Amino acid sequence: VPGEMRLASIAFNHPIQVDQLNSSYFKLSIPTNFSFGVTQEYIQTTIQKVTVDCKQYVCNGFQKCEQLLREYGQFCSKINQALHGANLRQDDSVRNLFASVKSSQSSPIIPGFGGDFNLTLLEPVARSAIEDLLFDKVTIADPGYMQGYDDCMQQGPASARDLICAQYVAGYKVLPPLMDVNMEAAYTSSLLGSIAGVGWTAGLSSFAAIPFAQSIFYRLNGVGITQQVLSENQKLIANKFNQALGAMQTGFTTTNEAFHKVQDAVNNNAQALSKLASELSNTFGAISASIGDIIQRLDPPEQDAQIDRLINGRLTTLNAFVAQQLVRSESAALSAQLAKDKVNECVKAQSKRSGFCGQGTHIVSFVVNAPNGLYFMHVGYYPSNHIEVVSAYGLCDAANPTNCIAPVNGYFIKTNNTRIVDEWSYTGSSFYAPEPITSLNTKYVAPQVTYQNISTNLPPPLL
Amino acid sequence: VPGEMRLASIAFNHPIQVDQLNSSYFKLSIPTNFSFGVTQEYIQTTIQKVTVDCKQYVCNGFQKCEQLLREYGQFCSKINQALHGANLRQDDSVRNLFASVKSSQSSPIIPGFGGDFNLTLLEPVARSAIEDLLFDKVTIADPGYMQGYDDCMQQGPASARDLICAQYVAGYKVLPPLMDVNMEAAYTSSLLGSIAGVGWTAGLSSFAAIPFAQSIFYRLNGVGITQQVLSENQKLIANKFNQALGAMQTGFTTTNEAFHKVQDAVNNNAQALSKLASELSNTFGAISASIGDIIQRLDPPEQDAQIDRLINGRLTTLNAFVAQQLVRSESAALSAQLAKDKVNECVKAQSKRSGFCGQGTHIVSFVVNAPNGLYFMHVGYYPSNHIEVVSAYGLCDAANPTNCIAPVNGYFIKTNNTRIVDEWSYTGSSFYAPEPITSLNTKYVAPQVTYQNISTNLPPPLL
Amino acid sequence: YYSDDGNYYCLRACVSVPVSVIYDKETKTHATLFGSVACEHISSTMSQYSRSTRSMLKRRDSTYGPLQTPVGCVLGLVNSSLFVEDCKLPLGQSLCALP
Amino acid sequence: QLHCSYESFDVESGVYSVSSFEAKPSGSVVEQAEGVECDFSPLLSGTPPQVYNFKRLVFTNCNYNLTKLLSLFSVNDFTCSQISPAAIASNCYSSLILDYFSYPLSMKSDLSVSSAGPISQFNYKQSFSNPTCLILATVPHNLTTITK
Repeated sequence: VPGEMRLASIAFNHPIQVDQLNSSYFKLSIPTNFSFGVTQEYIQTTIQKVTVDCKQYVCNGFQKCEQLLREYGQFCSKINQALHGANLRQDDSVRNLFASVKSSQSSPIIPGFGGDFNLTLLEPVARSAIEDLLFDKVTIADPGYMQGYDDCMQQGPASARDLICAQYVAGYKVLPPLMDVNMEAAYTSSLLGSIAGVGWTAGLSSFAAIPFAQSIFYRLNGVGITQQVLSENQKLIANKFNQALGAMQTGFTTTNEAFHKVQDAVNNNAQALSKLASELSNTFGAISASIGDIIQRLDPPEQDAQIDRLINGRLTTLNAFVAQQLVRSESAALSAQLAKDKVNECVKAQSKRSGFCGQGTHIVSFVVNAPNGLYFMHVGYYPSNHIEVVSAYGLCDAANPTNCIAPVNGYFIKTNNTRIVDEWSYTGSSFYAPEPITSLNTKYVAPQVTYQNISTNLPPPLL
Repeated sequence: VPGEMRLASIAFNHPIQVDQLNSSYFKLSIPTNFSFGVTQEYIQTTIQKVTVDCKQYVCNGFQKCEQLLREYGQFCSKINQALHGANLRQDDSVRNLFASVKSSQSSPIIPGFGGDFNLTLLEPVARSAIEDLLFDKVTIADPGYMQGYDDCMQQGPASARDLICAQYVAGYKVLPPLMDVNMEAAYTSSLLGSIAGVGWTAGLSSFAAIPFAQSIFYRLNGVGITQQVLSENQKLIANKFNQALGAMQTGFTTTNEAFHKVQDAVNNNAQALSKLASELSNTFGAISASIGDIIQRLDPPEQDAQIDRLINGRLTTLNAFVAQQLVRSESAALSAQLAKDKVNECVKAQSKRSGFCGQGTHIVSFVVNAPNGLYFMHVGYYPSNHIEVVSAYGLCDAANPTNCIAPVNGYFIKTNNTRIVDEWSYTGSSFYAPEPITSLNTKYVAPQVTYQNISTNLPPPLL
Repeated sequence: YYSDDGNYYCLRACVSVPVSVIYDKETKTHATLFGSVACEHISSTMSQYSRSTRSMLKRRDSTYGPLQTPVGCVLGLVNSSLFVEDCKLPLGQSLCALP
Repeated sequence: QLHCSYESFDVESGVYSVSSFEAKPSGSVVEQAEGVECDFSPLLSGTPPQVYNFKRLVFTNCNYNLTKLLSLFSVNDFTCSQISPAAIASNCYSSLILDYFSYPLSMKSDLSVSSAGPISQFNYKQSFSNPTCLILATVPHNLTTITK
């Protein structure tokens, strides 16, 4: 038998402390290792689109209802109009999203795309295997459209339990999406074709058309990793990257919150439909929930008292239902705008902003189709094994105080490396990588009191 | 006694006009003085978390209600599940927010931190005294938990009026916040230690660990103020900064809109609770709002009809209440996302955006704990005493027509200073201060017809 | 109320004790929280009461006293004084509930 | 209860709200006006009337304890018609009426609503439309305000 639950304090992790230091030099924290890793997100863009027959939800054409309902017929017209407008908004957002998805040009994609990187996200030419993994783990009821109506009907298995057959009892209609999954697959491959890349100016006109690995090297110089380190570690980079890629097969668990969100989008759509279905059996104080039953058993002067109790309650649930749909539709529109923003930032460009994208600086991100939305994933850089080193604000010529320099995208640190005869060395800012100070890594700056007075040799300036 | 009210026109502040000019030269408007100043913002991030007993709100366990309520028992489950999901979202937003708040490394906090700057936000090692000024200004009823129930219970003053202990009568429960306030303070202590580096590339992994004053000068060179000006005025700059900081002691007033927003958040939570409480006395046409009264006044066949009427109205107010809480919880989640972005932009780094923060470019901003949210403040730069000066698109040799140049982070101006023998001078974009034109302040550019044709002496290029 | 014995007395009506439970589905076990009530008013059985039994708690808690926490008194929680980043059953505050 | 609320034999993990303890009732406390007191003090002084001259006191809306009243005399006859003598003391009524007179114990054989004696014939009678009683008793040596 299991042990009793245990009371515990919530742990608080502490940041590595780095002492502030006075004078002309200071401690600097630098990582000595890193790993690739990934994060994921699901952004819903749509609500399932439905309509409701306003005659059938109340009654089945029984004629007492047919005449009594005429007094309330304008409410049905309001209901239908509101639902119709909600569905138009859903289709508007789809077209607007796709207008930013399209590119004037893209690379063709063949197997072996991305070079030594595995790229298992590539289509099995087909929807990508990753999209299919998501679809298989999702618990959603089998789809309508074809065969639709004949999957309700006795010409099919007796074990179907789909709300889609209940669509033809309740008067519901589920509208097809505008987007078409085949056209959608073409759009996601088109996005993959815009990769390599984000660099080389804005990229909003020209198309670089270069290999993926080269664009990665470009991005890593963009975060201060020296070019020399990148050339030494090229296979290491591919190995760590593909280790993170392989971790995606463990990404479909209930502990993955993005995955959980996908499942609840489905649950919410199914839940709304089930609520209206359950209300068909709900008496409103009427003798029975069946209209034909109360007609058969009652004298007509009292018969329609019972019918009106039923009619009023059916209308009331429809009013609540429409209001619920309008709210959800508006939140979906805002959510869709966020997805569009990430496509035009997190995907189409490298970013220095933090915030958006996974939290590990930023390097390329990808997006795939998910039901009712987009599923994003982000490659990121995670620092490790931080050390403290001595560093200086800048260096100057002691023979001439106006000759002052400071590092570009990096730092000047006291050397601890036996290859370098010079007392100081340049390093990258994202990784520990000491190197000789050269004119390529520095810039001239105005003089300042904290800059070191160097009495011997500098190659930048030579004098 | 007071006189008559005065009708008045709304004043319209006219922008300072600056003349457009013909040909190759133009007027430039630049400030000759400045002041630090501050703005502040409040972003709510949470909703008070509550639950309600679905039997106790309706009845006191009287036996007829025990029997009659059973018909509606499934409504209670729908109510509780909805509240339960709402409270889970509140906890999710807190955990996500804190994940972005934490840093891999930080400076230790010491007394005397920040040098000549006052930094009155420092902890009394603690929560900052400024946070406690806010808590004293807040009018919220005292919290439960410990001692909780024994301060609700008759062993206490007979004069207590708190709605917080009335929850126990009604069966309301106020859930505790997800995180202990001391841990929340610890998160903001790490933010104070995350300052410096601010720049030095994106700053994503390296930590400069330098004095606060130095990071300020770095930010001031980020808007083009020359280092020469900064070195001359260093004490003055800290003094102006400290006066702007000192104004925060008068900032806790009803004319401060951010302060007002905090007060409203306090009474939005109070409003929700008081609304349900007022409904406890609301008869729905029942002979009395009390069940025990109708038990004593009515024969049980009569009594039960009144009980059902009473129950139905009580359930309806609970349904309306849940819907309102769902709306509020959603807005809180969206607001939390906004706060997260400011933490990952405006707090962690200087920003060039304009827009967010006070309208005076941007320089460092701070955040402190507030009820139901985060309270931000922004240091900003305000220009003053603007003058117009003669300026030009660039200056380059007539003797070397293929060799031109243009100013960096500043503009060429006709000189008005007696120490400069050269007819032209360079000044920074953020502050008027002429200086000799040097290669550090220029870049080589393609020639243009609007550049002045210089027939005499430029050091950049000398030839 | 002013009594006709000449003494003012006053009335606080009465209060109820809020309750919540911790459910660990993976081990299929549970523990409980009595809200802010404190263990001065807590006993091994209940004389009030919200439900006909307390026995499911008693399956392990027949051998243990009530424990005070910063929110309030609980049953079966065990003070392990462990430090853990996320219990997935947090009680709010710095409190946590390890599986 | 949680299983029922989630209509499932397998509820997801987490902390859940459950119904509160009702607390508990105690002994009742009631306040209402007291001491109204059904008059009965005239019986304790002066000389009581001869049985034909009997004196009557009518009481309505008031509080009484006849068993306390009767402890002021030794009772040598406690009888009633259509009510037990014990029940009339404990029963509430719209009115309570008492007649009193001096009466020797030697005449007790003649005091009944049904008696053949001259007392029932000419001195005192009680209606059969209401429960009635007859009491014979004698005065204690400590009721010195009573005279004969």
